[PDB]
Parts: sequence; C-alpha cells; structure tokens
Amino acid sequence: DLRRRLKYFFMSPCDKFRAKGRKPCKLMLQVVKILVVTVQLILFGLSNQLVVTFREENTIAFRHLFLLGYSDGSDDTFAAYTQEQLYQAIFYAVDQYLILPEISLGRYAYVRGGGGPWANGSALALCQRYYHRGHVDPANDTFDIDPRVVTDCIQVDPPASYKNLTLKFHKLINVTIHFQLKTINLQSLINNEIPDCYTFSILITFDNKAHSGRIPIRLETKTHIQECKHPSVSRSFRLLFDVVVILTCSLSFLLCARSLLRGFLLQNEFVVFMWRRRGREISLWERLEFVNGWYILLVTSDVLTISGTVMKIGIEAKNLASYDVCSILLGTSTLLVWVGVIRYLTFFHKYNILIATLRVALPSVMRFCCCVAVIYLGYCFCGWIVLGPYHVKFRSLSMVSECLFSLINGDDMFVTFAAMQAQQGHSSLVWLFSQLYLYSFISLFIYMVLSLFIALITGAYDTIKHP
Amino acid sequence: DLRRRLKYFFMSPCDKFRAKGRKPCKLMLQVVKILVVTVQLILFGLSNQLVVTFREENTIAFRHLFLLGYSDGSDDTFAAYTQEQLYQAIFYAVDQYLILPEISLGRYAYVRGGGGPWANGSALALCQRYYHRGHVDPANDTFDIDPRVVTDCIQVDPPASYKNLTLKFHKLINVTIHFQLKTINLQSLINNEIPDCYTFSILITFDNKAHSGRIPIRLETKTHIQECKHPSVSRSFRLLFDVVVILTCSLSFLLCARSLLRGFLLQNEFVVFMWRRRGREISLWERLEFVNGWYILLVTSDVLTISGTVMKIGIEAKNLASYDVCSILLGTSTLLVWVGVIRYLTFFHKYNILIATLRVALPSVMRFCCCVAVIYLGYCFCGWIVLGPYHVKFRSLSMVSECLFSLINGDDMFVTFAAMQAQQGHSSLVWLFSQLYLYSFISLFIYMVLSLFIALITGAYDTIKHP
Amino acid sequence: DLRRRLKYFFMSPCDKFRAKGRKPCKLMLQVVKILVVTVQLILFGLSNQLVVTFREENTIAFRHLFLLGYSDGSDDTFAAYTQEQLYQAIFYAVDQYLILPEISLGRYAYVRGGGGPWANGSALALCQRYYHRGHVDPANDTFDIDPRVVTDCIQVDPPASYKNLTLKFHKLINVTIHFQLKTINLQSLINNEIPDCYTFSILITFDNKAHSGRIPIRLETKTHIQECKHPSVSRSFRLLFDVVVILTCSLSFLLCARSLLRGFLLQNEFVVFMWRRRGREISLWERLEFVNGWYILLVTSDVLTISGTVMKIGIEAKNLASYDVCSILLGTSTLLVWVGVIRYLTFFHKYNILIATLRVALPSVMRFCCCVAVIYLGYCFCGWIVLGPYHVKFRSLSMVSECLFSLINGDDMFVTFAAMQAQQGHSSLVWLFSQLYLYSFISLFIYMVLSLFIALITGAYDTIKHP
Amino acid sequence: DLRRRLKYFFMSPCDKFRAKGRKPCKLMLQVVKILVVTVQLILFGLSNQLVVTFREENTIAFRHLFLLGYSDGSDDTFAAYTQEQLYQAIFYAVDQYLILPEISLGRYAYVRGGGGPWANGSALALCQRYYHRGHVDPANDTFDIDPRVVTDCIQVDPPASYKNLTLKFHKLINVTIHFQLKTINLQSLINNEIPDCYTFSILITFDNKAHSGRIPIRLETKTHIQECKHPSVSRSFRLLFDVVVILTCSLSFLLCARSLLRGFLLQNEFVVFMWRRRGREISLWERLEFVNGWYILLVTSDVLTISGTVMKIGIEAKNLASYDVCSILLGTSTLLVWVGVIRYLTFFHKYNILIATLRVALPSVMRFCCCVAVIYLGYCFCGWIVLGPYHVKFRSLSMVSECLFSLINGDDMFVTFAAMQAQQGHSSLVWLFSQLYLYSFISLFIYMVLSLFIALITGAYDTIKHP
Ligand SMILES: *[C@@H]1O[C@H](CO)[C@@H](O[C@@H]2O[C@H](CO)[C@@H](O)[C@H](O)[C@H]2NC(C)=O)[C@H](O)[C@H]1NC(C)=O
Ligand SMILES: *[C@@H]1O[C@H](CO)[C@@H](O[C@@H]2O[C@H](CO)[C@@H](O)[C@H](O)[C@H]2NC(C)=O)[C@H](O)[C@H]1NC(C)=O
Ligand SMILES: C[C@H]1CC(C)(C)N(C(=O)CN2C(=O)c3ccccc3C2=O)c2ccccc21
Ligand SMILES: C[C@H]1CC(C)(C)N(C(=O)CN2C(=O)c3ccccc3C2=O)c2ccccc21
Ligand SMILES: C[C@H]1CC(C)(C)N(C(=O)CN2C(=O)c3ccccc3C2=O)c2ccccc21
Ligand SMILES: C[C@H]1CC(C)(C)N(C(=O)CN2C(=O)c3ccccc3C2=O)c2ccccc21
Ligand code: NA
Ligand code: NA
Repeated sequence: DLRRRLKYFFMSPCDKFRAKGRKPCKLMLQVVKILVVTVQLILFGLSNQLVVTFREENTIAFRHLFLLGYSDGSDDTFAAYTQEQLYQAIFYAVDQYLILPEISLGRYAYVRGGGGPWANGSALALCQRYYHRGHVDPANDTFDIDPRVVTDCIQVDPPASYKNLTLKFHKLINVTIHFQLKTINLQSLINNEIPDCYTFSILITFDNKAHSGRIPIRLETKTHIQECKHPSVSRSFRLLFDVVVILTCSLSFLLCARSLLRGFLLQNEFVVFMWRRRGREISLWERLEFVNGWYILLVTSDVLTISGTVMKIGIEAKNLASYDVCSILLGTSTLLVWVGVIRYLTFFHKYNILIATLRVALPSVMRFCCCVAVIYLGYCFCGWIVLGPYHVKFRSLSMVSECLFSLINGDDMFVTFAAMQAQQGHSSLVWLFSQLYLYSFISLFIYMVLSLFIALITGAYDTIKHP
Repeated sequence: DLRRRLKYFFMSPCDKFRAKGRKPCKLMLQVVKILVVTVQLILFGLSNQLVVTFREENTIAFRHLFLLGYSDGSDDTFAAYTQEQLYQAIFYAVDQYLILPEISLGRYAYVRGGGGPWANGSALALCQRYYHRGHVDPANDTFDIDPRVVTDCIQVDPPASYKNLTLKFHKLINVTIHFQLKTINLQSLINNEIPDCYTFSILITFDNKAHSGRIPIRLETKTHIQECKHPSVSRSFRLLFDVVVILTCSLSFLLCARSLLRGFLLQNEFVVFMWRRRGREISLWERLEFVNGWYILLVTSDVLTISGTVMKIGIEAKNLASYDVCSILLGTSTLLVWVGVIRYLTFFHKYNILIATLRVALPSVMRFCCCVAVIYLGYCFCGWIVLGPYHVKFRSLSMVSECLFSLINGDDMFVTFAAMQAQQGHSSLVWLFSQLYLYSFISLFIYMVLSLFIALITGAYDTIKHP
Repeated sequence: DLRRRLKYFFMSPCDKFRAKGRKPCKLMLQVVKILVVTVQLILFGLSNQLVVTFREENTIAFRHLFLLGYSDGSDDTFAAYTQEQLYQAIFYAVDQYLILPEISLGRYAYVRGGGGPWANGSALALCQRYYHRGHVDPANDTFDIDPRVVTDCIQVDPPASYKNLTLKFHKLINVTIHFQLKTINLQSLINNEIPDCYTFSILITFDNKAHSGRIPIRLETKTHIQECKHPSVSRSFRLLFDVVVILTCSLSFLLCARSLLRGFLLQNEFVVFMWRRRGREISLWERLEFVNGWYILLVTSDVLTISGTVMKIGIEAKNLASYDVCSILLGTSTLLVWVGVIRYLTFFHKYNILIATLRVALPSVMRFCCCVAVIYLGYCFCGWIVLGPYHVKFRSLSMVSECLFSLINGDDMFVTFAAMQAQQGHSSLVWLFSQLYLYSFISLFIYMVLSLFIALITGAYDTIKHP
Repeated sequence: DLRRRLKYFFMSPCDKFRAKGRKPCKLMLQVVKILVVTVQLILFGLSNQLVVTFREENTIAFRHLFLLGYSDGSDDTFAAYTQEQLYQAIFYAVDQYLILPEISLGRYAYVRGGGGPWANGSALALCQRYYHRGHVDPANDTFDIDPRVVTDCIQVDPPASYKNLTLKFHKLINVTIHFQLKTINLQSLINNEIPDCYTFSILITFDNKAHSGRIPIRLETKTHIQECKHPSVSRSFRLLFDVVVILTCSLSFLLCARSLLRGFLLQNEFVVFMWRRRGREISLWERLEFVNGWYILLVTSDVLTISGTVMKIGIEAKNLASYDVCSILLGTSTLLVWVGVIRYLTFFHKYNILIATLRVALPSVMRFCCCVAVIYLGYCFCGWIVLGPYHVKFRSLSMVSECLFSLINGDDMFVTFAAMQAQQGHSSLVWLFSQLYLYSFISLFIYMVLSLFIALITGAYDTIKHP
C-alpha cells in the first residue's frame, strides 16, 4: 500500500510522461481547441456583425425618413415646443410613410394589418391618448381629472382623414404612430449566406406624460428575422468546421470527466486508507482538495462551446435567429478556453505567481469586500436618490454604480464635479451636499479602501514568494 | 468586586447571548431599519424626481418659447452682437408671451400683477437700466458718467406701446423682462398624488454690464409650489410606512440611549473603583474610551431619519414643499444606516481591517494633512487669481479646488494643459507661468504628497496586521 | 566658551521664549502677512478679471461683427474654399467696418491713420500679398516663380474703390485687413476705478500660404490701455492697504536679514572655535548648513510681494498697465507666503514628514531623473517630428511634452490611441510606428520609471520614519 | 598571464583614461552625434510637415468642393437617405468638377485619361455597380439574385450625358466618381526647396453595400509626388550637414565595431585560459556576457541613421518621395541616440538604478507576462466579437486592445460603461454581459495583475538596492 499512484496523480504532464510513457493528450487538445474555438468565434462574428449593422442602419434611416428636421446626434434633445410643431411632425411622419416607395433608398414593403392592436387591420395606426376627463384650469388653481386613459386611433392605409386630427393638448398623454416595414438583408450574400426577411416594427412616440410644455419625440424599432418563402441565389465548410469543433470539445469533455472520476476514486481510496492507518473521519477539507478545479472549468467551457455551436448550426439552418445569445455563448467559451491553458503553467512556480497569489489572497479579500460593500451600497443609494434628478451620471442605479466604480479608479473626476457646478443643483444645499458626498467618497475609497486592498494582495504575494 | 459586568459590557452579541441569554435586539433592528429606510428613500425619490423634472422641463420649454433662435446646448454663448438683434430678441420674447395660449404645448395661465416690483400691477415688465448721465466719447478720449442707475419700465398686459422701446445703448446696463406663469404638475397622478399648482417666475436678462459689444442673453426661473384651491381627482400606504419607519427609528434610539447610559454608569463605577484600589484621578482617556461611537452614530442617524420622515409627511400633506432638504436628510440617513451595520463586524478582527487601520492611522494622517493643506491653499489662491481669467477650470474658488483635487488623482491633466495651449493666455508670460504652476503642482502632489499619504496608511495597516 | 548661544540659535520659537523671554515676532508676522497678502491678491484680481474679460468679450464681438457667417466654436475650421466665398468675406468685413456705428452694441470710435504701415494715413488698409512673378501651370508640370513678395494696399476711410479689388489667386500669399477701434471700459466703475481708454488693433488674415485650395480666415487683436484725457465720474482704501502690505513685508524682510546675519556670524565664530580646539579648515558642508533656507525663502517672497505691490500702485495710478506681470508677482508671492508657514512645523517631527522626506530623497531623485530625462527627451523629439504632422496632440514641442507627461500619469490614453486610429496616419507604416511608440512609452514609464520613482521616495520616508 | 587587460576592458572611460592615457573618443562622439542627429531630424521635419499639410488641406478642400452640403466634422455620419438626395449629391460632384477652374481657390489642372480603368481615356468616370440579376420583392418574401457584379460607367470630359443617369436602387451596390487633379506645392519655397508636382487621385463613394436605406458618402484621395518637368525659381547647407551626420555615424560605427571585435577576442583568450587553468568547456553564459549590448545598440542606431540620411538625400534630390519611411528612420535613430548616452551612466551605481532594476526584473516580468497574456487575449477576442457590433471602442482588434490597455491604466472607464448604457445593446442580455465583462476585466487587471507586476518590479529594485 505504498500508493505511488497518488504520487502519479499530482504530476505534471512532462513528469507524467517521463514516468509512465503517457502522451499529454489533454495538453495537445487545449491548443487545438483554442485555435478552433477562436476561429469559430470570428467566423460567427462576421454574420453577427452583418445582422447588427443591418438593424442599426435601418433604424437610422427611419429616423431620417420620418422625424421632421431630424439631425444626427440630437436623439435626447429632439422635441416639440409648439402646437404647430407637433402637428407638423405628426403629419410629416404620416406623409413620408405614404410616399415611402418613391423616396426611400432601401426597398421596403408595407405590411397590411401591421398597424398593431389599435389598427383594426390597417397598416398604420395614429393613436392619441388622453384622460377621460381633464379640466386643467391653472387660472383658478382648479382641476377636475378622471385619470382613466382613453385611446383614439385613426386608421391609415397605403395606396386625408388623418389630416383632420385634433389633439386635446390640455389632457394629452401621448401620441403614437405604429407601422411595420419589410426588407431583405441582401448583404448576407458576401458571407455566402441566403438573405433573410426582416420585419421592422416602427413606433414613433410624442410623449406628453410630463405635461411640461416640451414633448420629446423618439423613434423605436423592433426586428423580427425569418427565412424567406421563395429565395433564389444563383451562387461552405462552416457546418463541417462546427462539427469539428463539437468533436474536439466532446473529446476534451470525455477526458476531463474520466480524470475527475479517477481523482474521486483515488480520494475515496486514500481517505479509507488514512481511516485504517490513523483514526476514522479524519479527512475533510482534503477530500475536497482532491478535485481539480481546472478540469471543472474545462468541462463547463466545453459544455458552453457545444451549446453555442449547436445554436450556431441552428441559426445557419434558419431554425432560429438569436445572434446575441449565440454570440455570448461563443465569446464566453472562447475566453474560458484561453484561460484554461494556464492550467499547464500552474506546475512551474515561476509562472504561477498570479494564481498562487489569488489562492492565498481571496479569503482576506472577500472578508475586506464584505465591509467595503455596505459603505459602497449606502453611497450608491444616497447618490441615486439625492443626485439622480440633478446629475446626468446618477440617473439610474446601474449608472450610479458605474460612476462610483470609475471614481474609485480616478476616472472622470472633474467632469463629475463640473456637472454639479454647471447647474449648481438649482439649490445651494444640493450643491453643497454633492461637494461633501464626492469629496468624502473619493478620499475614502481611493486613499483608504484601495490602499488596503492592494496591501492585502501584495501581502499574499509576499507570503507565496519564497524570498 | 470582580466586575464581570465590565466583561459582559465589551462583549460581542453572540457572546452576550451565549453568556446571558440576551436576544440581539439591536442587531435585528439594524437589518430591518436598513430595509425600511432604503425603501422609504426610494419611495420619496419617485415624487422628488417628478418635481425636479417638471421644473427643468418647463425651464427648457420657456427657453425655446421666448429666446429668439435658441438652440439646445448654446446656453453659455447665446448673445446678441447687433442693435437689430437685441431689438428682435426683446420683441420676440414679448410677442411670444402675448400669444402663449395659442402656441404653447403646456397649459399656462397668466398671473395678473406678476410683473414684479417694477410692474405696477402689470403681468409683464420690460425694464431697461442705464446710467443717469452717460457721455461716452471715445473719439475724444473723454467721458462724463453719473453712475446712478435709472430704471425705466414698460407695462405689458396680456389680452403696442412696448414696440416704441428705444434703448440707450451707449449707457445701457441691462434689459430685463419679468413675468409669471401658472401650471399644474399633472404627472403626479402616476404616484397617486394630488397635483400641485406651480408658479414660475421668469426673468430674461440682456446683460450689458461689460459694455463689450456682446450682450449675453439668459433665461432664469424661480418656482413656487402650493396646494391647489379646488382639486378633484376621480381616483396609499405611504403614511403608514412612514409611521413604521418612525417606529423602528424610535425603538433603536431608545435602545441606543439606554446602552449609552449603562456604559456611562459603568465608566463611573470603574473609575471610582480604580480610585479606591490604586491612586485617585488616575483615569482620563479611558473614561472617554468607555463610550461606543457606533451608538452615537446610530443615535444621530435615527434622529436624521425621524426628521426626514416628519418632513416627508409634511410634504405629502402639502404643509410644505422642500424636496431638496427632505431628500438630503433621507439620503444622509440611508447612508449612515448602511454604514452602521459595520459595528457588528468590528468584533471579528478578520473583517475589521478597514476600521482598525483608520483608527491607527487618523492621527498621523491629520498631522500630515495639516502641512499639505497650506501648500494646497496657496496653490488654490494663486491659480484662482492668476489663471482664473484665462482658464475655464479656474473660474471660481470651488472650481479651482475641484480642478486641483482631480489633478492630484491624475484626472483631466491633458485637458488642463490644452486649455492654456489653445489661447496661450494671450501673453507668453501667463502661459509660461501656467506651465510652471501645473508641472510643479502635479509633480509635487502626485509623487510626494500622495506617496507619503499612502505610505502612512499602509504603515498603520502593517501595525494592526498581526504578521 | 560653552556657546549656549549656538544652542539658543537652533531653538523652536516656543523654546526660544521659554528660555529667553523672546516674543515670536516672525511667527506672528507670518499669519498677518498671509492674511494681508491673500486679501491684496483677491482685491487685485477683481480689476484684473475685469480687464481680461473686457479684452476677450470685445474680441468675440469683433469676430461676430466682421467674419461672414462666423459661429462660436469654429475658430480652427473657419475658412473659405471658393473665390466667391473669399470675395464675399472680404467685402463683408469692409462693409461692416463702414457701418459699425449704426449696428454695433458697443460704442466704438474709428482711429484715423490707424490702418497701419500700409495705410498711408488711412483708417483701414486692405492688403493683398503675392509673388512678384508667378506662372503656376500644373497642366504642363511647369512653373516660373520670383518669390519676392509684392504688397498692394487699398486705402479705406470711414465717412467703393475697395469693391474693385481683384485677387491674383494663382500667386496669392495672403490678404489682410488692418484697422483700429477705440472704446472705454466703463465696467471698471463697479470697482470704484476710473475707466481707461482701450485701443484695439484688429487684424483679419485670409491665409493662402499653403496654396492648398483652402484659405483659413482668422481675426486677431492687440490691446493698448491708457488713461483717458478728460474723464469725469460723479462718484478707496486700496492705496492704504497696499502701504500696509508693504509695511508688513518690509518688517519681515528686516527681521529675516537680521537673523541671517546673526546666523552667519555664529557660523564664523563656531568655525574658528573648532579650528582652535580641533584642526584648522575642518568644517565645510556644515558652514553651509548654518544657514536657514526658510529665511531665504521668506526674504525672496517679501521682495516679490513688494515689487508686486509697487506695480499694483503704479497700475492703479495709471502709470502702467501690465496686469499680467503684476498678477504673476502677486500670485507667486501669495503661494510662497502660504508655503512659508511650514517653517514653524519643521520643529516638531510629527508634522515634518513631508519636508524631512524631501530632504532625504532629493539627491537620489535627481540622480534618477538625470537618467530618465534623456529617454524622455528622445521620446519627445521622436514623437514631435514623426507624429506631429498626423497627431493633434503632437503639434509642438510643448504640446508633445504635455501629452507624454499626462500619459505617464495615465491620462487621455485612449484618446491618444484613437487620434491615430481615426486617420490611420494615411499610411499603415505611420500607424504601426505610433502603436509601437505609444505602447513602449506607456509601459516603460508607467510600470518601471514611476514604480522606481515612488520606491525611492517611500524608501527615503522609511529612512526618516523612526520605526 | 595576469591579464590586467581583462581589467582594463571593463573600465569606465574616466578610469580608462587615468590608467592608460586614453581620450574618451566614443563619449565625445555621442554628445556631438546626439546634437547633429536631433538637428537633422528637426530640419527634415520642416519639409515633412509641409508635405503632410499640403496633402491634408487639399483633401479637406476637395470634400468642401465636391460633397453637397458637407460640413466639417460630419465625416462619419455624412450620408444620403433619399433617392433625390443621392441624385443631387452625384450631380453636384460632377457639376463642381466641370466648373472647378472658375471657383477653386487652388490652381488645379485636369488629368486627361485620369478617370481610371473604367474611364476609357476620359478624365472623369461615374460608375454604378449592381447585381447582374436582382428581383427583391419583400412583399412576397421572395427574391431572385445573381450576385455577379455589373459595372456601368459614364465618361465625363472637362471642356450632359451624365445627367441621364438612372440608378437601379433595388440592386445597387455602389456608385463611384473617379478623377485626378494636378497642383504644385508652392509653399516648399519657404524651405528653399523646389516645388514638386502633386497628382491627387480622388475617389468619391456612395456605398449601398448594406442595402439598409442609408447610403454613406465619403471622399478619399491618393497622392503621387514627382519632380516638375520645367521648374524655374529666381532664388543650402542641408546636403553638407547630412554628409557631416554620415561622417559622425560612420566614425562611431567603426569605433563600436573595433571595440566589439576586441571584446570578442578577449573573450576567446580568457575562455581558453580558463580551459587551461581549470577544466575545459567550463564557460557558457559568461562567453555571452563578454559582449557589450550598448555597443550593439549604438551600431544599430548609426546604421538606421545612415539609412535615413541617405534616404533624406534621395528625397531632397527628388529621386524618391517616401517621407514617412524617412521620418520613421530618422525619429527612431534620434530616440536610440538619446538613449545610448545612458551607457556612460551605467558605471556609477547611483545613476544606474533604472537599468540595473530592469536587468534583474526582466526574467520574472516575462514569466508573469506569459500567464497574463493568455487572459488578455481571451478578453480581447471575446470583447471584439461580442461587443464590437454594439460598442464603438470595440470595432476592431487593435481598437479592442487599445481600449483594454487603457482600461488597465484606469483610462476612459466611465465612457466605456456609458457607451453600453446609452443603447443598452438593444438587448438586456448584451448589456448584462458587458457589465460582467467590464467589471471582471477592470477588477482583475487593475487590482491583481498590476499590483503583482509592480510588486515584481519593486522587488527587483530592492534586490539591487544595497540597503
Ligand atoms: C402612452 O401612454 C399610455 C397611457 O399612459 C401608455 O400605456 C401604458 O403602457 C404601459 C406599458 O406599456 C402599460 O403597462 C399600461 O397598462 C398602459 N396603460 C396605462 C393606462 O398605463 C403607453 O405606454 C404610452 N406609450 C408610449 C409609447 O410610451
Ligand atoms: C441689472 O442691472 C442693475 C443695475 O446694475 C442690477 O441691479 C442691482 O442688483 C443687485 C443684485 O440684484 C442689487 O444688490 C443692487 O442694489 C441693484 N442695483 C444696483 C445699482 O446695483 C440688476 O441686478 C441687473 N439685473 C440682472 C438681471 O442682472
Ligand atoms: C470592485 C471590487 C473592488 C473593491 C474592493 C475596490 N470594492 C469596492 O470598492 C466597493 N465596491 C462594491 O461593493 C461594488 C459592487 C459592484 C460593482 C463595483 C463595486 C465596488 O467598487 C468591491 C467591493 C465588493 C465587491 C467587489 C469589489
Ligand atoms: C483630499 C485629502 C487628501 C490629501 C492628503 C491628498 N490632501 C491634499 O492633497 C491637499 N488637499 C487639501 O488641502 C484639500 C481641501 C479641500 C479639498 C481637497 C483638498 C486636497 O486635496 C488633503 C489635505 C487636507 C485635507 C484633506 C486632504
Ligand atoms: C516629471 C518628473 C517626474 C519623473 C521622474 C516622472 N520624470 C519623467 O518621467 C521624465 N520627464 C522629464 O524628463 C520631463 C521634463 C519636463 C516635463 C516633464 C517631464 C517628465 O515627466 C522627470 C524627469 C526629469 C525631471 C522631472 C521629472
Ligand atoms: C502591457 C504589458 C504590461 C502588463 C503586464 C500589464 N500586461 C497586461 O496586462 C496584459 N497585456 C497584454 O497581453 C498586451 C498585449 C498587447 C498590448 C497590451 C497588452 C496588455 O496590457 C502585458 C502582457 C504581455 C505583454 C506586455 C504586457
Ligand atoms: Na481620465
Ligand atoms: Na488615472
């Protein structure tokens, strides 16, 4: 019961081969797997980029075609301030829709019945929504509101009545123009793909929910991709390459599972042996240590890779169009595959500084982060509610977190101060509070929190560095 | 006189319970208090954001309605350079005021007698201010000025004479157009609130105080919020939740006060005992140490929370409209409540690195800051007066401080240099001085001051870290 | 010969008083001197800001009055691309000059004979400069140039011939329009000052020196300030306060000189004594050490303060108008006065960390900087010549230095890369070189140079810190 | 066999002279070489800047002359959205070309036969490219495409038919307008150079490859520089100075080669001696160490300098016009020459901190970088494919690398987050992935990777610092 096997288990592939004539199959697979997974990622990215561009470019074209006086870059300030301006914008949108085929550079088809729920079979719906009862009378400081929402729709069919529109401004909530357009993404031919049919759902909103004398106007689109009914192109190895990637990932999965099982059985044998030699129920954290975390990482990376590859095959077969989910799966798998090659550098301590440090430092780092997180969250909520109405970088919780995290790393500091300087928070009290808030957060987190964090990490390194 | 009580006083809640069967009431209150205070903060923020948006959006609408040729973003460069331009801008403002009801998207009411002190009961006042005597004659290098200010006002009433305005350009100081508009913030219905009446005081200024051939034009508003006289909405737990928050905070206050008193009495007993056993008047800094700073922090946090909650109740009852003060109170209380939970991590030294370091390092840090502050203030004053006229980031003292503080953290460096590069300070001497100023400040504070500060903090950490 | 005097010389003011009943006159002067110098700086800054604003605002007004189609912010791209555009711009400038009094918001006077050297007594000179001989014939790839510059001027007098202007485009070098305007800076009355007469020399340049089909157009001004011949204002302590500042600075100067002399005499006595007791010519660096550098700093600060104060008196007396030099003197003196108060913190080692560190670290820091400076200068020259034509941040040597210095501190990195990304240097070779240049400079200086610099500074601190 | 020669070999120039009366010729050459190489670099930069400006300014002029409604700064958003807009832009370009001589401020000559391959001897070619067969019918979800590209060109000759252009929009790929213009860079006379003939190849592209309803329009130029056939200027030491630089560099090369040979021979002699005294084949890494890396650096720097100087002579002689390659050679040589002077500071250890540290730290640094590079590359590929379609900073691989490298140094953090905030990736899944990606990358690389890197560098410094 010398158990030299337990010695051969924790052996570098070079030592595993000098000792037992064992070809490093897993090491060779990783390099080939890295190459094939990265190549597959790039190949998918070609068509993914084509799709995203098509959607974005069409949206910009719609904004230039339907939004009166639209100019690039003014998406957040585009608004109407006069009754005449609002009427002109609405009528311009409808008129441009009605003459689209004669003007548009793209080849768009109308969608009969695409006007939405309010379009009773019409292509375009022009809905205005107002309170059921509204009697705003600021002169007498009096109002009488029935906040029930009434929807009034005008049906527009491509080849008028919509010109007779009268807007109830004093109680208007919003006006919307819903219509759908069909077009074919021909550019996919460059990738030797068959073009799909894209249906864009276009929603133009004139938003008066604030009743503030300023009515923002925006255009939004939703895209639906589907195979064309009758495609004909007079014109690859992509499917074969995806099958190859699946083969490599399946082989690596099999090898990793076999190694994990062998390690678990060795753990059981060792544990029962130590129970014989010394006392029983003696090993605990060690039973855990008998596992290889890198083999778990590889197993989960190749599972993600197989899922992404199957999804890529489905998208190319036109069974599904979820390019975002597939791109995310393939990119995460590529990153994990690149990371996995560090497993073979963990044997030589000269190249293993990063991982050894991480292993030593993570418990203290997590204990530190526990304390630092409550302070961070308190600051986040405080800033979000107090400064969010006044500060453009504190509008939402995620935005506040991004702002504070970038401030911790010394980024965009003066711009953060200047945002409050420019408007003074329309209240010296808010400005003074922002001064105290920003100075205290920056000083605390840059000089104490970050200094202590770094000190913990470098202390862990000093612990693993032999000197 | 073993005084195991003095042992039970400085005990962790887990130890306080394993020893005396004591339920950690304060620990449980903190979590519940955290939750309820944060929820209340968010709930208040809903309506606070509604109010701030209403004010800002109305101001933008006014700028588009009354400022001739106004475009978004040009607030600091909007100005007139010709007599005709100034006349056209003034007359455009008045004309737009006179036809407001027919054009405005918002529902505004005039305010008869709102023209201000210069409007003798008129709705709009159009005042021009000029020197009592002014005989500027640059051709003969001669002038004769009586700098007494004369105000001449034209009364405008909504349904002319103001068209006959003649401006004394050579001695004009400024022209102002004061009027008031009433509107109802209907959007508050989404929060199940009763809309208020907002009165906006609008002041348009054509400023010629510089006599420089360029007359900046700006629009400012003041807002006054009050309950409507006759509201009617055909349509919550907010008051009940505020009462709940008050209950939790009052209970925590009571517990903290009771604990503080118990600790003070224990301090007195211990001190008199040590006076018996050893010499008299022996304890000093220790008598102080017998206090818990966290219980003081909790007491002041719940006082702030109660004040903010009462103010929130008042605002919802429409007894007052001070959303900024209430928001500041609630946000500060939320931050303090989140911070207070670290009290229970100060018992375990593994999680107490930050606080222990702070405690060890603050005296040396403050002694260092004493010296660093005089240098910083000297630089601040120097930059403010020498570079403020030429540099857009040195305009005011607070702006100079923000600039220098962000420079210490390496932020917006090149933009700071480039501001002086672009104009060269219209004097090579000023440019050279700015070069020396910026290089010396940046080098000194980034490489010496900050290095020494960090070294002090990490030295304190090394002192409390057991290794 | 116990020389307790040499003990009393190196004594803190508190010790100097507990020992010899000596009131700390210098310590009290520093605080009062700080206060009065800062107040004087601010008071001067009021009028300095007024002057600078006047100049800048007038320049902007001129650009809007004389530059056809000018709009704020387009100062670097404002240019003509067509013969008609150039003619229209020139004629617009002249026409606006000719009707200035009827349109300008400022009160400007013409200057008869102000047209410059080319104006033979005329108010406006419109000069075009072209080669004496120019026969550019790109069709035959032939030219014949006599690069002698010929100046042709048209005289314009305010109440035509200039309308008959014909420009020799193929050989045109530039066109210039020179004229002068007089105006009175009335706003100075707010500071209770007598307004001065400002003469602006306006130069409009249509620059064709590049012969590139694009003719940049710019407006420049020079300002000359002088007292008005016949001022009359129907309407301070500033002179008295300046005399007070001079008094305080002179007293401090006297005390510092007396102390420096006493220290030098004590040095001589000690040195000769040590020559008696021990060998002769034994002391060297110590003779130097017997001097107080802070007393030298104070002496030079109060000299600067007196010079600045006398200059301020001169400017207020209207004997001179050099606000930039005076502002620089007063600001430097204010900074030095604030710094000087650290002298009294150098006695207590707890507050003297910064200065003691600096003293220990400066030799090693300077030896390090010697080596780092040659690398920095090599990079500066390389970047300036190779990348300056393509990169907007490398245009000039000072700009290159600012760019590299800010890069060392991690500032504006991505913008620096993106500048080269956007144009690709119109040559992949230049882009690749810029990649190597930026990556190598950033990596070297951030990770090695700065790390070593900080290590030297903190090592010096470790040397002076008692632990 | 005392071999004091081996002692005299590793001797500082001061010691080499105190011992053997040896004038430090190489040390003196370095200073003179530094001066002359830097001066030559600046002198070349004069003309290099002239050339680059000429090209850029002409390109901007062309964009203003030929692109309808072009305005500065809108290069990436300039596009057509309507059939009428596209026709107007095309016809405007052609019309402006046809009347160029009467309008252009520059003196341009037509190039007969310069229209390109599609111009059969014509000056201007106006080509439209469309699919051989295209039957896009989105209404029936059907298409029939023959993706063969058909080119149809219209020949335009300067002093119509091109007005009869009909564009097949449904199958249009792109339209291009190719023409050439000749002009003379007269500004070179300021450098006392003979102006060259520049031929600009202008390509205007209306790109419809995306078929997205938006057709970007761009103008590109290629420049060809050649000597004029018949130049005549009625009008330096540059060639003499270049010969001087060549002389200095050749002398330094000779001295460095002689020293390298002497060192190699000394290595051989020492090695064979040690083989006699002690065992044979004993020295290995030492034989390598017997070489001076600085002499290799100097040799390669002066080789680069000579190549650049010869190229500069060629360009001035008009035998070649490759200013970019010459500028790169001269700038790299200047940087290397400045760096080379550190060789004489490597003798004194007080000034040799940087180099000694680098020498000690490079092996550990490289081992660390090996591990860090796979993680970095994985992140780069992941970001490039997943976020590149949505994020403007992830468009290309080089751009992704610049973004991640600047993020490591804490640069442009909040802007990176905000880019994804603004559009939300049009998919909450993409936004969430970007959040995880950015947070994980920033945290890992700033807090662990960079901390460990710095710790390695400062540890190497601690190893070479005597304390
Ligand atoms: C226009 O206003 C109506 C009514 O205010 C909005 O309709 C609501 O939409 C939300 C989310 O789509 C639903 O949860 C509600 O049930 C709808 N009705 C009400 C009474 O709230 C509509 O969303 C607005 N349109 C746009 C484009 O914003
Ligand atoms: C227009 O100019 C007048 C006179 O210069 C300003 O009136 C002064 O305003 C300040 C602050 O409001 C008061 O302290 C003064 O008493 C007022 N009179 C004088 C003679 O100074 C007025 O503020 C200016 N208007 C605007 C909108 O700036
Ligand atoms: C960002 C990382 C590093 C460290 C220590 C600087 N740190 C904080 O400073 C506080 N803190 C958060 O709570 C947090 C939560 C989500 C995003 C970013 C942060 C964030 O910056 C922290 C705290 C908890 C978890 C991770 C971290
Ligand atoms: C900002 C904090 C950290 C530290 C040490 C970097 N530090 C300085 O560098 C000098 N300094 C001021 O005087 C100061 C005053 C107000 C705002 C910011 C500052 C500021 O940056 C300082 C000095 C005094 C009090 C606090 C601090
Ligand atoms: C800026 C300071 C700090 C330090 C060490 C970072 N450092 C360099 O990195 C190289 N370096 C110059 O040569 C230099 C010269 C002029 C302005 C800025 C610099 C500059 O950044 C340097 C070198 C010489 C003198 C001062 C310094
Ligand atoms: C930039 C230098 C310093 C250091 C250690 C921070 N480091 C990384 O963090 C990872 N890393 C790359 O892989 C890399 C490759 C190309 C450009 C920039 C980088 C880059 O930032 C790295 C890694 C390999 C080679 C050089 C370096
Ligand atoms: Na930055
Ligand atoms: Na930074």
